[PDB]
Amino acid sequence: DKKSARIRRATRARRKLQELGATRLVVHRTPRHIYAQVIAPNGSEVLVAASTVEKAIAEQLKYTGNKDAAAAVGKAVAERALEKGIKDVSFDRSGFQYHGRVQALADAAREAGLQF
Amino acid sequence: MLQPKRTKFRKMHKGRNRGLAQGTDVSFGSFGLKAVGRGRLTARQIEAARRAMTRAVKRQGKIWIRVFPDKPITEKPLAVRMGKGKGNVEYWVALIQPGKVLYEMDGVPEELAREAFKLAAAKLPIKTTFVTKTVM
Amino acid sequence: AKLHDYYKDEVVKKLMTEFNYNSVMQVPRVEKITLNMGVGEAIADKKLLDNAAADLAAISGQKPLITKARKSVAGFKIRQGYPIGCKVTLRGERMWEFFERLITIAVPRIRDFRGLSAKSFDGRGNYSMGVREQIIFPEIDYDKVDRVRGLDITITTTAKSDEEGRALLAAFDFPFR
Amino acid sequence: MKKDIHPKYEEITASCSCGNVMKIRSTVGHDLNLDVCSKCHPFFTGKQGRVDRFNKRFNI
Amino acid sequence: IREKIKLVSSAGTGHFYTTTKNKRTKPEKLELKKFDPVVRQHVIYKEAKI
Amino acid sequence: RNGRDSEAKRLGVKRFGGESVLAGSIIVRQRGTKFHAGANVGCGRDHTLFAKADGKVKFEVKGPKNRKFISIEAE
RNA sequence: GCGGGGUGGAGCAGCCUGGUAGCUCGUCGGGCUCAUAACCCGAAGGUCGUCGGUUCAAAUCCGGCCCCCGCAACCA
RNA sequence: AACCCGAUGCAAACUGCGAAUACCGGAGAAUGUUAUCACGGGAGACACACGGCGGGUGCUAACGUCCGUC
RNA sequence: GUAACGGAGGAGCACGAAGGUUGGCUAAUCCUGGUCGGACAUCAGGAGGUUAGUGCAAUGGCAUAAGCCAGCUUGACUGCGAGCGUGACGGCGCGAGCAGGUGCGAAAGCAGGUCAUAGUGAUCCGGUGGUUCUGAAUGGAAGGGCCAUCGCUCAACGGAUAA
RNA sequence: UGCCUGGCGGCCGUAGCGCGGUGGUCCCACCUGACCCCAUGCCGAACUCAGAAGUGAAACGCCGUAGCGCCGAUGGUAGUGUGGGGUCUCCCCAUGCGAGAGUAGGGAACUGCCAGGCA
Ligand SMILES: [K+]
Ligand SMILES: [K+]
Ligand SMILES: [Mg+2]
Ligand SMILES: [Mg+2]
Ligand SMILES: [Mg+2]
Ligand SMILES: [Mg+2]
Ligand SMILES: [Mg+2]
Ligand SMILES: [Mg+2]
Ligand SMILES: [Mg+2]
Ligand SMILES: [Mg+2]
Ligand SMILES: [Mg+2]
Ligand SMILES: [Mg+2]
Ligand SMILES: [Mg+2]
Ligand SMILES: [Mg+2]
Ligand SMILES: [Mg+2]
Ligand SMILES: [Mg+2]
Ligand SMILES: [Mg+2]
Ligand SMILES: [Mg+2]
Ligand SMILES: [Mg+2]
Ligand SMILES: [Mg+2]
Ligand SMILES: [Mg+2]
Ligand SMILES: [Mg+2]
Ligand SMILES: [Mg+2]
Ligand SMILES: [Zn+2]
Repeated sequence: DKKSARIRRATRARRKLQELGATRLVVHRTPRHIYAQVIAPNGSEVLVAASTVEKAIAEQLKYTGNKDAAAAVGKAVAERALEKGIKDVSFDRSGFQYHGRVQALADAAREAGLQF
Repeated sequence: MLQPKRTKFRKMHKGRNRGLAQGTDVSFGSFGLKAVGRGRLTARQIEAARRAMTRAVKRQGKIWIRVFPDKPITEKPLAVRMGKGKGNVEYWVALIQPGKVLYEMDGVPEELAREAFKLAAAKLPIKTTFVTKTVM
Repeated sequence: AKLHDYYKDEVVKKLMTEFNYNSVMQVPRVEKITLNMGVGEAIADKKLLDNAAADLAAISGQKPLITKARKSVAGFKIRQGYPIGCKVTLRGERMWEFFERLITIAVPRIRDFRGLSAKSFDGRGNYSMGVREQIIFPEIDYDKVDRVRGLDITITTTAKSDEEGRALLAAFDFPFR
Repeated sequence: MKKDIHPKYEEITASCSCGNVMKIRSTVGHDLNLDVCSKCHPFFTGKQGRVDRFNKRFNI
Repeated sequence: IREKIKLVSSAGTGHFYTTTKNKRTKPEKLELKKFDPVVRQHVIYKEAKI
Repeated sequence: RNGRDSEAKRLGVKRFGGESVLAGSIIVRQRGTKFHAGANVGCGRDHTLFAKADGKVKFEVKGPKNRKFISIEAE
């Protein structure tokens, strides 16, 4: 079970962030799509979200499951966060390696102005 | 003479023997011999009683022993003073509480069972009573 | 390649009909082939394990992974972490090429070949066989062979049962007595 | 596959007595001549008492 | 079996740390970058006799 | 052959539920994490749980394993 | 009570410091002799008191259980 | 006869359960010659005994012995 | 917290990685198939679920693993320390956080040795290195102080004497 | 507003298993390739990337189903604080507290935020 393995991999960092009380930028990656959510320290409320499943992001992208799409989502989530005034967040790779698409999303979010 | 084949520990605290027994019902046979008194049953006593009832039934029917002597009893040799460590294990006992079914019998008539249990009871240090299986 | 092409072109159709599979995904697939050599003599001489590895490399076309004792065993006079075997895992193109080479060339070259047992399935549709001599593989050179080394070949399949496993191998015309 | 750790593996021509020719990747490098193959091997092809003996030898 | 050794600052302050070493198993001299409080910098410290 | 024992280590709960504590105060001494650190509680090298903020001690059972956690509710 | 033992048929090693049973004699086969002994050549024979425990592994280390030695077993 | 399954017991150094009490903390009332705490002057004492309750040891022997608590 | 010549076992170390961090990983045992290969080696699959593991006793812990593997490393840092635990005392222990400087990580972070609890010895005397201290008329020096560190199976282990 | 799916939580078995059925528009999964980025103590298995021909087979989700796990009274029983009593190695009485097991029974979770598809 790849998912269960990934969740195990994600748990240590997620528990740490919860203990720190940090606002968390959670990323989910699938072969076809990438998702970014900014979740409140409680972990039960999503402040802002952006994904390749959203039409506005999807329409401008050739493919939703590549690094270019990842960068688009990173920029989108960050811009929405900045309007909300979040500014400072902690990146939750959610058991995925900090590399490739996940890394492209993060770099875009940093470029956009989210601090992490 | 019943004895544990092995034990985690050689010696055991004296302890106490309060409370009523578990296993108060005839569970394997038609008839049983139940303890009405509290006490210790030594392995030798259990064997003596077993031999008496077995001979009375003349190797007919089946006998269950519901008690097992798993408690080691130590004694100090004669002319030893107090102290210098706990004594050596001399024999094994089962702790008996009132209500404990000691033995059970099946495949014999009730009158024969009553006679056999009377012979066995004469070997035991505790007062006993004849019991029969019940529906509930 | 060729056997992979054959699998898709012919084997799938034959198996689909035979088992009345609802989906193509139901049809058994050859997941991987693992070649293992158990070099017990390695404990005496390290070079023997190296030579065995070189033989496995030549047959596989792939650098072998050295295996080491999971636990110490007095009987075999082995301590945990001591290298006592080598293995190669073949997947995809390399697997299909090896599978072809084995059936087409190596298996015929087996001495006194009378077919392979069809009872060598593990109960889960996976087939294991042993090669007594590395000579059968053309890559190995008889003249340069220092010692006769055997190997054990396992074919891991997605087949749920042995019947599906034997059918899959039969479709490729794997020799069976 | 990792680079520089594996044996050289190239397509080679394998020829048999039956005349079957197969081009396969191998570490052998040189072209191979084979005595037997799956096509011509007896098992694959399928090419693979006393009372009778008595009567034949001692027919009267 | 383990013997006490000094780790002496390369800064020439004369500041030293002390630790133990298994000399038979590990003959090679221990060298570590450690804080030298005299210079207030991390510098190389090298093993010496206690 | 017997006759030996070690000194008692004075482990156990030092501050019970509802007790007001200053930051730094030891709440429980233990071997291993019989109790786990919750909010505003730290875990020392010997698994001592101590207050990281002033407040009231709170014992709670939480998570899939139903583990006991000690937290400090800020005053 | 405290120590030391128990290993081819006999007497002794090996234990300490686990893996890796020796020596002398005796026994057996062949030889020398008229024959026996002596002598010469070749060979076999303890899985280590008896269980358990530890160990990947026990003659070896630990703990009984048995046996056999030594010392102690006292002061009113 | 392993294992496994059904039925039956046993445990100071067993626990997939679990009290009463005790203890720690908080609040409130009444009662109590502050009964509390700190600091300073002066000590004595550090052979305890029996009885009840919970135990180790001993033979659930001792006007025995060793702890806990009254 | 708690005694007995009560019941049972251990320690007088080890480790420059077996420490730090980042990334990853998950056990025992059994069954089936498989060259040599056997009760037991390595390989494949299944069951099982920690019945494994933890440098070393036992107990409590441990999957977010504290277990296992790899990369880079020296936080096995120096000065301090709110607050607290445990002691008749000498002492011993836990500790956020602050300053300086550092390692790992993209980052959040984590790191003041090791899953925790044994692995130890006061004072005196003396040794070694350092030092904005002292320096018996004065300048030095000697000697002393201060800081770092070394020498006791002082094991009858709060150590009567060097004997 | 409902239905369906994904992500993050609460909660931590009345929530987990087993067994049977069911789903691919989207989503998800498997999947298709790999010169790449990146990876294998060997292996594109995994990790990773570039994709979308195929299939819901597996996985996963959903629905149904007590073979189980799990939950679980009432009453009684055991124990026990205080006071009292006896035939005192153990009990009894008054009063207060009151299990464990077992029984009847329950039970195939519930729920918040955000996003997407559909009606
Ligand atoms: K008393
Ligand atoms: K002394
Ligand atoms: Mg004592
Ligand atoms: Mg203790
Ligand atoms: Mg004590
Ligand atoms: Mg108990
Ligand atoms: Mg109160
Ligand atoms: Mg005194
Ligand atoms: Mg006194
Ligand atoms: Mg007293
Ligand atoms: Mg008493
Ligand atoms: Mg008495
Ligand atoms: Mg007295
Ligand atoms: Mg006292
Ligand atoms: Mg006392
Ligand atoms: Mg202070
Ligand atoms: Mg002097
Ligand atoms: Mg002067
Ligand atoms: Mg002068
Ligand atoms: Mg000086
Ligand atoms: Mg003393
Ligand atoms: Mg009730
Ligand atoms: Mg109940
Ligand atoms: Zn041919």
